[PDB]
Amino acid sequence: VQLVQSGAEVKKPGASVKVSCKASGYPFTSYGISWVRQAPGQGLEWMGWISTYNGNTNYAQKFQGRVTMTTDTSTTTGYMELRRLRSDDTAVYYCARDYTRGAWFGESLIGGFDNWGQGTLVT
Amino acid sequence: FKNLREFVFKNIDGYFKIYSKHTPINLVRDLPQGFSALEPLVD
Amino acid sequence: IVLTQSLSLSPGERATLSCRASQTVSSTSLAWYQQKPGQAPRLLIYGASSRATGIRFSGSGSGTDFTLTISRLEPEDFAVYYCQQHDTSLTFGGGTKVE
Amino acid sequence: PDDFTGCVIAWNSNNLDSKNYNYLYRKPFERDIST
Ligand SMILES: *[C@@H]1O[C@H](CO[C@@H]2O[C@@H](C)[C@@H](O)[C@@H](O)[C@@H]2O)[C@@H](O[C@@H]2O[C@H](CO)[C@@H](O[C@@H]3O[C@H](CO[C@H]4O[C@H](CO)[C@@H](O)[C@H](O)[C@@H]4O)[C@@H](O)[C@H](O[C@H]4O[C@H](CO)[C@@H](O)[C@H](O)[C@@H]4O)[C@@H]3O)[C@H](O)[C@H]2NC(C)=O)[C@H](O)[C@H]1NC(C)=O
Ligand SMILES: *[C@@H]1O[C@H](CO)[C@@H](O)[C@H](O)[C@H]1NC(C)=O
Repeated sequence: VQLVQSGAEVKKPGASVKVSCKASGYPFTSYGISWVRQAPGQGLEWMGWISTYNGNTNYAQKFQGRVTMTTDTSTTTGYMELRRLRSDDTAVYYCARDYTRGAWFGESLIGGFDNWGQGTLVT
Repeated sequence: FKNLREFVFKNIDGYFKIYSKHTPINLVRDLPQGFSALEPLVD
Repeated sequence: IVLTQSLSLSPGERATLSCRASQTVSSTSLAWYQQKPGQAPRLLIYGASSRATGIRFSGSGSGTDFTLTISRLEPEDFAVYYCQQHDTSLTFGGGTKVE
Repeated sequence: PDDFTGCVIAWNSNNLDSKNYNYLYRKPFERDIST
């Protein structure tokens, strides 16, 4: 199993960025995609979780109304669109396979984020 | 009446089984005399 | 819920890392991560104490007080460890650096 | 059911659920939750 993301980008405040993630080595439908942010010098922040099966998405309050997550099962990918970027959003955005929540039922699971991508840096 | 709709509702071992049939009619009294069988749609 | 984490030890020494929660946790929704400099975090412990596949590492705890221990530190353990709680939404602590 | 078809799988959860008094108890597959 391996997750791979897009390269770094630089944006001015008010701009939007689309951060892509692709994955392989497992059936896509059964695992969700977790987005985790890490600003330089900071710890990890959960942004949201999207079901690759039904499109249901949960978001951390800090990003509600700002981030839209989507999936495409035909290419084994997911995307995170961040609207109205601020200088406060300079961070590495990580894509991780997520087994802490059920892809089909939306319920909490006993697990964690096992396979992570390299992290996409957005300025 | 112009349309007849028939249903079967049974509750067995926790399952609610629904059968039905749709057919046009031309009768303003009651159910027309005739024969047809209903088919399962929802369980 | 908010997590607070709380290391200078030589290779070969036993390490104890800990995190406290502002509210109790289901325990089974506790996970620990290890992030090496320049790399993404990886899962070490899930279910409070269960070891993730491919992982001296052990977790334990209850209520609002949980730990992660390493029986003997290796040069490759000098990473930042994170405490994750995911029973009611998702949160991480600041992270603890081990040298 | 007496003519049940399926598989029953179970495991000990003493290190998962126990602390815990939040588990309550009193036709086939009838789920009566009236209190
Ligand atoms: C409930 O979750 C359990 C944990 O799930 C894992 O951890 C979570 C947090 C996520 O990261 C999740 O994605 C992980 O899978 C889950 O237990 C796991 O079950 C799988 C089987 O589906 C196990 O994979 C097999 O592992 C063995 C090797 O095991 C030994 O080494 C490991 C080293 O870490 C030790 O921990 C073990 O105790 C053993 O000593 C492999 O040999 C095996 O490969 C062979 O079989 C596969 C088919 O299954 C073939 O394709 C291969 O070619 C080989 O023939 C697998 O790789 C996994 O180790 C196990 N993990 C743990 C921690 O127990 C459990 O199954 C889930 N329950 C349900 C119902 O899904
Ligand atoms: C359904 O309710 C009736 C009372 O109206 C009761 O006599 C019957 O035993 C109940 N059936 C089941 C399966 O609980």
